[PDB]
Amino acid sequence: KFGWIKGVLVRCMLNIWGVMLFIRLSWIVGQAGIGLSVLVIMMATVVTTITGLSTSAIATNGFVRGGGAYYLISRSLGPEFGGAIGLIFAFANAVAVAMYVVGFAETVVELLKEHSILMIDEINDIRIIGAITVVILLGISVAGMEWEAKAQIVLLVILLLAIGDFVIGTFIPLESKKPKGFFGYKSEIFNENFGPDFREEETFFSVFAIFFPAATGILAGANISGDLADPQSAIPKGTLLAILITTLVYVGIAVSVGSCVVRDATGNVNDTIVTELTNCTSAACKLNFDFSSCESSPCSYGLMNNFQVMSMVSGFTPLISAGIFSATLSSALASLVSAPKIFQALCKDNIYPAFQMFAKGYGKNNEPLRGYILTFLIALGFILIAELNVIAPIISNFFLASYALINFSVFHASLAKSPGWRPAFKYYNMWISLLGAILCCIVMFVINWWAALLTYVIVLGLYIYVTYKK
Amino acid sequence: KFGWIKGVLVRCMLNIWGVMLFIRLSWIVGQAGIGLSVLVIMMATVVTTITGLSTSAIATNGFVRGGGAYYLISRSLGPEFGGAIGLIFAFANAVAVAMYVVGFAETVVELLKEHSILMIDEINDIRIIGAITVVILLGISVAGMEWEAKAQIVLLVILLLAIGDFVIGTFIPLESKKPKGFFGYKSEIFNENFGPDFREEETFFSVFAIFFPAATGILAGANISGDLADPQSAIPKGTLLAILITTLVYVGIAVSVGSCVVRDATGNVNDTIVTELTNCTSAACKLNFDFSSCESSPCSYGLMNNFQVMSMVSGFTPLISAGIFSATLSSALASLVSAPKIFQALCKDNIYPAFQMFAKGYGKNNEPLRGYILTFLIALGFILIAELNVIAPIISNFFLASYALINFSVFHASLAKSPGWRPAFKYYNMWISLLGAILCCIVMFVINWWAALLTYVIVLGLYIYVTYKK
Ligand SMILES: CCCCCCCC/C=C/CCCCCCCC(=O)O[C@@H](COC(=O)CCCCCCCCCCCCCCC)COP(=O)([O-])OCC[N+](C)(C)C
Ligand SMILES: CCCCCCCC/C=C/CCCCCCCC(=O)O[C@@H](COC(=O)CCCCCCCCCCCCCCC)COP(=O)([O-])OCC[N+](C)(C)C
Ligand SMILES: CCCCCCCC/C=C/CCCCCCCC(=O)O[C@@H](COC(=O)CCCCCCCCCCCCCCC)COP(=O)([O-])OCC[N+](C)(C)C
Ligand SMILES: CCCCCCCC/C=C\CCCCCCCC(=O)O[C@@H](COC(=O)CCCCCCCCCCCCCCC)COP(=O)([O-])OCC[N+](C)(C)C
Ligand SMILES: CCCCCCCC/C=C\CCCCCCCC(=O)O[C@@H](COC(=O)CCCCCCCCCCCCCCC)COP(=O)([O-])OCC[N+](C)(C)C
Ligand SMILES: CCCCCCCC/C=C\CCCCCCCC(=O)O[C@@H](COC(=O)CCCCCCCCCCCCCCC)COP(=O)([O-])OCC[N+](C)(C)C
Ligand SMILES: CCCCCCCC/C=C\CCCCCCCC(=O)O[C@@H](COC(=O)CCCCCCCCCCCCCCC)COP(=O)([O-])OCC[N+](C)(C)C
Ligand SMILES: CC(C)CCC[C@@H](C)[C@H]1CC[C@H]2[C@@H]3CC=C4C[C@@H](OC(=O)CCC(=O)O)CC[C@]4(C)[C@H]3CC[C@]12C
Ligand SMILES: CC(C)CCC[C@@H](C)[C@H]1CC[C@H]2[C@@H]3CC=C4C[C@@H](OC(=O)CCC(=O)O)CC[C@]4(C)[C@H]3CC[C@]12C
Ligand SMILES: CC(C)CCC[C@@H](C)[C@H]1CC[C@H]2[C@@H]3CC=C4C[C@@H](OC(=O)CCC(=O)O)CC[C@]4(C)[C@H]3CC[C@]12C
Ligand SMILES: CC(C)CCC[C@@H](C)[C@H]1CC[C@H]2[C@@H]3CC=C4C[C@@H](OC(=O)CCC(=O)O)CC[C@]4(C)[C@H]3CC[C@]12C
Ligand SMILES: CC(C)CCC[C@@H](C)[C@H]1CC[C@H]2[C@@H]3CC=C4C[C@@H](OC(=O)CCC(=O)O)CC[C@]4(C)[C@H]3CC[C@]12C
Ligand SMILES: CC(C)CCC[C@@H](C)[C@H]1CC[C@H]2[C@@H]3CC=C4C[C@@H](OC(=O)CCC(=O)O)CC[C@]4(C)[C@H]3CC[C@]12C
Ligand SMILES: [Cl-]
Ligand SMILES: [Cl-]
Ligand SMILES: [Cl-]
Ligand SMILES: [Cl-]
Ligand SMILES: [K+]
Ligand SMILES: [K+]
Ligand code: NA
Ligand code: NA
Repeated sequence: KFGWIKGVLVRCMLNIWGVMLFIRLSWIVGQAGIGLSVLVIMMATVVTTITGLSTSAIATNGFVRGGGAYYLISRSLGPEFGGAIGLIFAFANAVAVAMYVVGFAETVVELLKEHSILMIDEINDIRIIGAITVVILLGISVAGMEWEAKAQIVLLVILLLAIGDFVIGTFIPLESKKPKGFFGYKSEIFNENFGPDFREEETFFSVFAIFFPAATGILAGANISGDLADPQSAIPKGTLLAILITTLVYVGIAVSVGSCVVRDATGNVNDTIVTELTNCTSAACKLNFDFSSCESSPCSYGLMNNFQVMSMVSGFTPLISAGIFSATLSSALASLVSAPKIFQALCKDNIYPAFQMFAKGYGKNNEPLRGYILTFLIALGFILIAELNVIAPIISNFFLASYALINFSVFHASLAKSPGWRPAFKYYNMWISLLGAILCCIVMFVINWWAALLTYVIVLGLYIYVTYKK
Repeated sequence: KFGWIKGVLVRCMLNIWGVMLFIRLSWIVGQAGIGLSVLVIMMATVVTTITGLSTSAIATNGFVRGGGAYYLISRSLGPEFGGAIGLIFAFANAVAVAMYVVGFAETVVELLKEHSILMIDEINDIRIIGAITVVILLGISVAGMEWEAKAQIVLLVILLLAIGDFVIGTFIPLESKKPKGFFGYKSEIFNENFGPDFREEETFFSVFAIFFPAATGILAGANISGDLADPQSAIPKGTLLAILITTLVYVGIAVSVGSCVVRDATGNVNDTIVTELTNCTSAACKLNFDFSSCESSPCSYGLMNNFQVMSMVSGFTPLISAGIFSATLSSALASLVSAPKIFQALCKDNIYPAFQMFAKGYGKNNEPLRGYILTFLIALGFILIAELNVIAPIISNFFLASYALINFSVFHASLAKSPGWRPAFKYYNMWISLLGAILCCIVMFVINWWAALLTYVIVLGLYIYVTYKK
């Protein structure tokens, strides 16, 4: 089978490290400050850590036999909690597929813009590339899965190499890169970038909703709990270590990109300030550059305007593009196999008879082709809207709802003293799980109150329907 | 004992008819349109009608013995729903006391301003008068309750006389009243006032939130269900007829004041337009008055600026002041006797052991003096804030919460097929109750999302605590 490392840690890191690490973290650091983005990352880390503690408590309760995160949750805490969590998580993964594919397509379109290869329009090209990508990924999922075990390590190595390449690039200031920002590690840039600089229609929690899908993916290790040799011990430590490593990398990258790149920058070489005019207080002014004229007009570079800041900073640019592709495609593929399997397992249990027609599977491996079609349609529908910053809040809402369900389910089972609930995890507390559920609920209401209200209305309706069923 | 007219209908109408009907309905008609105010009244009427159907189902379920709405709810529908509903309703009545007393104090200060009798400040005078009024009302509730049976009829007669006096006043246009608006029943004024004219920080639901406490008070007939001769027949028809009559009066008054008084008006006599300037399209311009110059400056008269439009329109001004006092004081007294009784009944059941110290009662009639002190403190604290337009949304939030609890609890009992749930009401449907609960929840999030979220988190915490208790 799979050892704890290759079965939980690698998959969790690959699912967590997705689209926001490379093409949105720098923008988040620009919009907030360095310290305030550290606060955002810490809040997401607290949410995912409490959810991971709850998930480990679920894993340590019961028997090894049985695979899938929905299976463990349903056999541990109630048909009603199992069904609600499974449905919400399946929808969350289905829309996460779209978010990751849109990030990949945006990166591809940005790379094509360098060669001036435009087919119809930037948004239209993003839509076309996303549709092609999701079709290809669905074909890969339904046809080729034996290569996945060998490809996980390759993708993780490529992503780590891209991260190291960016970190190396931050330590090599270049004169050519200076007009586009990236003056190197300077105290002036750190001082300027420490405070928030939110623009119009940008707040702390909008940026948090953009970032939060980065922290998601912690349930990748539990999704193949059956495939693990010792799921009761592999899942807890694997998930917790993956959360720790990804959070440390996020914090380090945020601080580095905030301390090495200015918020606003032009892209023209002959912008130097030989004689200071009125003693400009900007960090770029102290670095012999004049970006004061940029803020009046639209800027095309800097933390606030360029989503490919990390690609620019890195010494070997195509490695980062491979890293972006690796991260986005790995996360999209992980979410594209998690949702159909969860939906099929939910339909086998016949929790909702309306969805029972999706229980049919085809092939030797019992592939949920009907479920695959449903998740493909959901992902495609969310790809026809081709903005990462509008899709990401939806991902945040649904993953926060799933995490609140998991935390509240374990807390309610501990409080009710359910006969089948006796977790063996040492670091699980029912009150910390309740705190995590409350935090997720409050955060998802703060991000978007009506979307959250609709989510809870649906969740309560499903819970009541399953509770009172024939 | 008490019949359905003097025991349900009269008290329900007296509790429903309060501060808004007299000092905020004209302002609501000004802010919204005539049609939009009619829509507001219809939405409130739908909410209260569904809640009344649920309450009638509760009343028809069970046995006659036992008094108080909380008693019927708890005996019919669980200890958990009963306790949550009782606590939320007690808090709602405690803050409604403050709302009604603040409205009375605002009317008193407005009357005193005519004689230029100012003690400290308008807000400070409102606060002082409200504190004195709530102290006197608490003393009345503690000591004198035998007069109340003979006082309900007198208060209702006075209020109806005030309503009729206003309606008569609308039919007697006067030259002296014309500068302050009130040009009589004219088609020009109706056409102008039909469309919304919301000001800054005023929306449909903020106006709805301000109006909604007017429609509340439908459970006053149920709070003395023990005192009724035949509660299972007295409560349903009495409550429904009271809702119908009050809604018809609200609609008629709204249409009348919108069709007889202009939105903005000055207060100076020599404002006449002998020759039209640029063919002014305002209704007042067509009525030989020039209020165009008023819109640039702050206006002191009209629907938008005067809260005592109905007092001005009526032929006998002191009668309306008696009507305002009668309505406000009757509703405040009803809430101030409902809240302590419900809290004491809740504390007797020992649903929440933290509140058990409030179960003690003094006197021959077992007056909850400890409970009276708590509601007096809550009302006083909400009187220290002396704006009706800010207290009223809180009242809307908490009464909508109580109504959603009642509707959802009866729907859940019907769905769960509880052993003690077998309502005899012919016009009760569980799906209509569920729709009413959903409507109340959605409306209370629309009015104020974080207040509604806090209320529902508290309600869920209470429900879970009672469910899993020793
Ligand atoms: C903004 C985002 C942050 C969220 C803010 C709110 C965070 C609030 C978080 C709250 C978490 C609770 C922390 C209590 C810690 C006590 C430690 C202890 O030893 O107690 C002990 C007993 O004593 C108790 O039972 C604890 C009392 C819990 C009551 C909770 C109120 C909060 C509910 C919601 C408040 C709503 C707040 C809104 C208020 C308007 C432990 O209990 P036990 O039973 O012995 O455990 C054994 C179980 N076992 C046998 C299975 C092993
Ligand atoms: C704080 C207090 C105030 C709270 C109020 C706040 C408002 C919150 C409101 C919360 C809403 C909760 C209402 C419960 C839902 C109805 C459940 C039900 O009746 O099932 C019944 C009917 O079943 C059906 O008729 C069809 C099943 C529909 C699935 C359920 C709703 C899903 C909502 C999402 C839709 C997603 C699609 C839309 C989005 C794309 C089951 O059949 P039965 O025979 O009647 O049961 C008897 C069984 N017994 C005999 C064993 C007992
Ligand atoms: C997508 C969907 C996501 C859903 C998640 C998102 C929603 C999350 C919603 C979460 C709602 C919060 C639930 C909390 C549960 C209560 C804890 C409890 O049960 O009793 C605890 C005690 O607790 C106390 O002794 C304190 C008093 C009661 C606690 C507070 C309820 C009021 C909530 C705040 C009011 C503040 C008022 C402020 C006024 C200004 C446990 O004590 P025990 O002795 O161990 O119990 C033994 C019982 N047993 C033997 C059966 C085990
Ligand atoms: C929030 C989004 C919606 C939430 C989920 C929707 C949940 C809907 C889920 C399931 C729908 C229920 C289907 C009923 C069939 C189930 C079996 C059954 O009970 O038969 C029923 C047939 O009743 C009907 O067939 C009428 C259909 C009712 C649909 C509306 C419920 C309110 C929706 C609100 C939408 C608000 C929209 C927003 C408003 C602002 C028979 O029951 P009964 O005979 O009537 O009971 C008599 C009891 N008695 C004997 C004591 C008198
Ligand atoms: C999906 C179809 C639903 C149809 C049924 C419902 C009919 C439509 C119902 C209500 C319709 C109301 C439309 C908006 C009109 C303005 C309202 C307003 O006052 O602003 C408020 C919200 O409004 C917004 O934030 C605007 C953004 C659009 C969100 C719209 C409500 C979604 C309802 C989702 C329904 C989920 C369940 C769905 C059930 C099917 C916020 O104003 P505020 O100033 O921030 O408040 C602060 C208060 N304070 C100042 C005192 C602190
Ligand atoms: C305590 C336990 C019990 C649970 C009850 C807890 C109750 C909650 C307590 C508190 C809730 C906060 C109340 C603030 C009132 C502002 C009103 C307002 O402006 O409306 C807006 C406020 O929603 C926002 O988006 C604002 C978020 C940033 C502002 C931050 C201030 C502190 C919020 C820190 C709060 C977290 C505290 C710590 C938690 C981590 C909403 O309208 P909108 O955003 O324009 O609509 C967006 C729609 N769209 C996305 C489609 C565009
Ligand atoms: C924003 C949304 C607005 C609407 C929600 C507003 C809050 C609603 C507040 C109160 C409503 C009342 C609870 C809901 C209906 C429960 C009915 C039920 O199933 O009973 C069950 C018990 O229930 C429990 O054991 C604990 C309750 C957990 C319900 C959790 C759903 C989480 C969704 C959270 C989504 C909302 C998150 C809230 C914060 C935003 C089963 O009971 P039984 O089978 O009869 O067996 C009893 C055996 N006994 C007799 C021995 C004990
Ligand atoms: C998850 C762990 C780390 C506990 C964190 C709890 C609090 C310490 C966090 C949760 C919500 C955070 C708040 C969320 C929103 C804001 C608004 C934010 O204001 C801005 O948007 C920037 C305005 C400006 O300074 O220019 C200031 C930080 C603050 C108060 C945050 C302060 C820190 C808070 C209270
Ligand atoms: C893969 C990630 C997640 C973990 C590994 C982290 C390394 C990629 C980082 C951490 C410390 C960094 C080093 C910190 C200090 C330096 C010194 C710095 O200066 C030089 O040695 C000479 C530079 C030159 O002239 O080229 C060169 C980059 C380097 C090795 C950095 C290379 C990249 C390092 C090893
Ligand atoms: C992916 C993660 C796990 C590894 C990356 C973490 C570190 C390699 C980065 C992140 C934060 C960076 C620090 C951010 C700020 C500074 C201040 C900087 O100070 C100056 O040189 C300016 C002072 C001056 O010369 O005047 C020294 C480099 C340093 C420590 C950076 C060193 C490299 C750090 C530690
Ligand atoms: C039996 C009846 C009472 C059922 C009512 C259900 C709907 C017909 C009601 C419920 C919510 C109402 C809506 C609540 C909020 C608004 C926003 C409101 O916006 C404005 O204030 C526009 C101001 C302007 O015209 O300048 C317009 C009315 C409307 C759509 C209302 C239209 C009628 C709605 C949909
Ligand atoms: C909640 C209850 C109190 C509502 C009762 C309705 C009456 C108060 C309204 C409904 C019809 C109205 C009547 C409609 C028509 C007229 C004719 C009208 O004739 C005149 O203009 C006489 C002029 C004058 O007397 O100087 C006098 C008002 C009056 C009686 C109105 C008086 C007030 C009435 C009776
Ligand atoms: C407490 C309530 C139930 C008492 C009943 C209310 C009626 C006495 C009021 C409310 C609406 C009023 C109506 C609102 C608008 C008009 C239009 C108005 O039209 C004209 O005057 C046209 C003449 C012109 O301007 O040339 C005639 C009076 C009338 C029917 C009003 C008659 C008196 C009404 C019915
Ligand atoms: Cl991501
Ligand atoms: Cl996840
Ligand atoms: Cl009122
Ligand atoms: Cl009421
Ligand atoms: K992720
Ligand atoms: K009322
Ligand atoms: Na990834
Ligand atoms: Na009254």
